Amino acid sequence: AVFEQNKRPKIALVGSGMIGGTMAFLCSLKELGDVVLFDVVPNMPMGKAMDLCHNSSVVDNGITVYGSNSYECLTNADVVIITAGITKIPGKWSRMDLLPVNIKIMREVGGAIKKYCPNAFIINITNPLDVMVAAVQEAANVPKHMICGMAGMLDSSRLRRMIADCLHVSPHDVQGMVIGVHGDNMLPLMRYITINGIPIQEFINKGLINKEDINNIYNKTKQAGGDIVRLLGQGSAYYAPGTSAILMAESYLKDKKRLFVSSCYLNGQYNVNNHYLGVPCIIGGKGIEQIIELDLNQEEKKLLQGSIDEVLEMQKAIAALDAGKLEHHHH
Amino acid sequence: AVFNKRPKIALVGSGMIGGTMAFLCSLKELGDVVLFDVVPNMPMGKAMDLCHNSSVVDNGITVYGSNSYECLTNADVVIITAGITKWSRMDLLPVNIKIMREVGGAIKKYCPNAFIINITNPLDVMVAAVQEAANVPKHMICGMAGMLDSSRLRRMIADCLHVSPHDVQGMVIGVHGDNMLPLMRYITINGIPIQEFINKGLINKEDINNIYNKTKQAGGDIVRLLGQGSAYYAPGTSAILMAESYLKDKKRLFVSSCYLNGQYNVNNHYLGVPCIIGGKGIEQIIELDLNQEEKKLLQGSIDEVLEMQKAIAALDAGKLE
Ligand SMILES: NC(=O)C1=CN([C@@H]2O[C@H](COP(=O)(O)OP(=O)(O)OC[C@H]3O[C@@H](n4cnc5c(N)ncnc54)[C@H](O)[C@@H]3O)[C@@H](O)[C@H]2O)C=CC1
Ligand SMILES: OC[C@H]1O[C@H](O)[C@H](O)[C@@H](O)[C@@H]1O
Ligand SMILES: OC[C@H]1O[C@H](O)[C@H](O)[C@@H](O)[C@@H]1O
Repeated sequence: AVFEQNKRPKIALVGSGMIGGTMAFLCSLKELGDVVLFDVVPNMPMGKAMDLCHNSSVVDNGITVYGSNSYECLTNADVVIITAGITKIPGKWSRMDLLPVNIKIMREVGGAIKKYCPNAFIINITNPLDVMVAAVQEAANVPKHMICGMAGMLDSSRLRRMIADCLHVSPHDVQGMVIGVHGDNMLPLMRYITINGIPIQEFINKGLINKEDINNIYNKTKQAGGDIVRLLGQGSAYYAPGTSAILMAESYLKDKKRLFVSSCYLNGQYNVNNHYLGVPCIIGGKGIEQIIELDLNQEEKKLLQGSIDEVLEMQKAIAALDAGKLEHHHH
Repeated sequence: AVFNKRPKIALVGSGMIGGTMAFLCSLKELGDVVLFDVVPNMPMGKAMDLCHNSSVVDNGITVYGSNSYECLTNADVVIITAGITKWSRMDLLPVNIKIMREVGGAIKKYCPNAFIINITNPLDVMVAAVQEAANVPKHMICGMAGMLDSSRLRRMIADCLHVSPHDVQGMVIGVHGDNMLPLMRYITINGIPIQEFINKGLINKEDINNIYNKTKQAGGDIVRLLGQGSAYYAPGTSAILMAESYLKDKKRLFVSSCYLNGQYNVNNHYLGVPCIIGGKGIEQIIELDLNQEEKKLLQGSIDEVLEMQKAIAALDAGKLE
């Protein structure tokens, strides 16, 4: 137990790499709560925590960030945000080349949650997002409404930024959603884009944006993650992903009831049967408080089935792995 | 050029500290940002991520990435983190001075009215190189280190006394290095001298001496724990708060490396000293009434500045050219 007892929320970051550090920085700056940076790399999270305790002093608050290499640091966590995983193959892009490895990490993490903080609200980030969140849930056995995956907020923010830059309006007033799988089949819902509730079609008809811009933004949204990977040279995005996850955690901690496209457990909704998918939901002090079911048209249902199939395809790969079908002995 | 009403902040160097400061500009809505670096592509990747971040937090702050010094055009503030870094590696200083003079030349050409903050050590050497090539007023350029060191001192006193860091005043002056001087006599708790807390038994002199040493050892402690790299969160935020004080004419007091013309018995060199940063740059340099022991300790930093200037001149004059 690292969290010294006090009034503040206790935020446990399982994974202290690029995104974990970003999120700890945000907690310090926002005075959101005390933080533990947990990692398997020895001492590295203690170095970042020390830097971030200094940062709190820079901005005149006493938020404490702890570093830990022990799962027992999860004791009394109110929120757990997971970025744990192996993210590069030794010797040398897809959100799936390391699934066999990271599925096992997700199950150690889930078991740690079950043991040390079974009542926490859990946000997963580790890719492939929609099946990794399920792996955590099964190992942790937390209620379905107390766990989700961060992806839609990030994908939606990229759609919204591009519309905003095109129209010269604040992103504050661009409503936009990307649903489905956090992957190649992600579905930017171009029909549901609004400018302060005004359908984007009205702006199309006025000549403020044209159908070519719309089509390019649809494509660029799906490509944004890979575009960032290519430019960075090493690793993937971490600023916008960390802030997206932290806003979701803040909505839970302060009962804001804000709406986030998040990977949620569905049984019935969206033609999804007992697995996760990026859909609009409401996050408040009771966890996932509402799942909103859009009135998608036939074309959109067709596109969304591409996302659902991508998730199902991944479930079967995981079934095969767990069943031992993909390996054999020397003999 | 890459840059309206918003302030424009140029970040020369797009490593972790540079990205941290760009992130702060997005979160605080402080101004539009350009991440400059000599590496291709990487600053554009970070800028793309940060443009998405602005939208995550519902604002339109724009971060650009560039490999051309022309991106400094119309910058209101320039924060420099460029340079090559690692016994003694003074052999790297000539190339870093070359880099600094390239930046200063770009400043002279593209944003001569900017307020300039340098983070790359040794600050007296590197700040001067920029200033001389840029030909900017001495009150419009400084180095960041004192704010970082002081924030570390303040944090440790705060943790010991169980009071908010908001209410711990503390300063670390001199040269950022093994001769930095935490002024333990000037520590106050909302203006109350720390000695009153010593006499009352709330903190003892063993605690004080330990904190004096830990403040000097903090940067290396972090390096040792990280394995890779060094601190960048508190350093980045320290620099941005100095830039914000200039941009909003806040007149906040920071220990910064300022050009001295006789204060602290220093002439024509930069040293970490308390100063006031406002809309006119370095508006005031505060001269502390240091006692005898403190001036003696401060002399270690002053000797370090002067010894380093001599060594640099020796290396340059030894070049076959
Ligand atoms: N929309 C989304 O969901 C997005 C997801 N991501 C994903 O987030 C994940 C993390 O990204 P980064 O932070 O950049 O990677 P990173 O490699 O910087 O950090 C991952 C950390 O997890 C640690 N780790 C490994 N096993 C662990 C365990 N059992 N417990 C705790 N920590 C453990 C590693 O030591 C490493 O420090 C990746 O899978 C990445 O693909 C990235 C961007 C967006
Ligand atoms: O991007 C071009 C088109 O692609 C998809 O089919 C979307 O449903 C449509 O709204 C979009 O305009
Ligand atoms: O500033 C003078 C300092 O000298 C030494 O470091 C002592 O440990 C410290 O207590 C004293 O204040």
